[PDB]
Amino acid sequence: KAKEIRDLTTSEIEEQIKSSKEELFNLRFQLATGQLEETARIRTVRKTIARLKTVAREREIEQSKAN
RNA sequence: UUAAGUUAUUAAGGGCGCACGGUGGAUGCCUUGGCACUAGAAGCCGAUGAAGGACGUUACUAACGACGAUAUGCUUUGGG
Repeated sequence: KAKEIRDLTTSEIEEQIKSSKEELFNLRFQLATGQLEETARIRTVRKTIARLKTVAREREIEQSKAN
């Protein structure tokens, strides 16, 4: 997904982080009430959030060198 | 039959020999860990926050290892 992410503009990435965090919140609420049954999604969403943050930090590092 | 005489039999328990069990962890065989050295690098980090820690992180989580709210891991260049 790292190559797909690099196509997004910097404002799309923020919106995507904001949606993945909400999606992860809902899964943790479902797990606690005992009705989830698909526990493999929690790790997937966490890894996507980590990738988005990595690509976002890359651009901010890179532009400061050019500036 | 009566006298006189001699010598037998018991094992409550014990002793010795033998057979068969239990307890215990010596002996033999073994090695995951150690000990003494040789050759070649190197030796000491820190206010750009150290050495050493505390708390946390896995779907289910007590301890040790790994990691730090990007947490039982993220990106990239090579190998396979």
